[PDB]
Amino acid sequence: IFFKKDSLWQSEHLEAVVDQDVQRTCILHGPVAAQFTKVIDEPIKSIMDGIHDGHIKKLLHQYY
Amino acid sequence: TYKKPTGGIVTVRSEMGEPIHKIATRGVMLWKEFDETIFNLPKNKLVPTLEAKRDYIISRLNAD
Repeated sequence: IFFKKDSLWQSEHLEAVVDQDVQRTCILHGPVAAQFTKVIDEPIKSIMDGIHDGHIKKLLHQYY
Repeated sequence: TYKKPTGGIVTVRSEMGEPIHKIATRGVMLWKEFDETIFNLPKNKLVPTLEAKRDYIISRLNAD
């Protein structure tokens, strides 16, 4: 329990971990989805509209 | 990911035994090591293992 309990928040507050060391923390991340995570601080809008603009542009090309 | 870190992510056991994909950081590698060595052990044989490895466990916890 002492080891495992409440091991989520720390990734989002290094100032409350020892040495502000990321490498101590747990960061939850999909093995498959880690292939597409490349651009740091890309505005949520940019990413979510980027995907939607992809899907429209291809769909329009293929069925209209 | 179940056996070894695969593309930098690894599977570790939760508190209830549910798997979780996290980044293979030193903290999560220790977490996996203690899932394979300590936490898996039957309740009776837990306590003798904790004194047996006390100095090892502490040096890891304070490091990683």
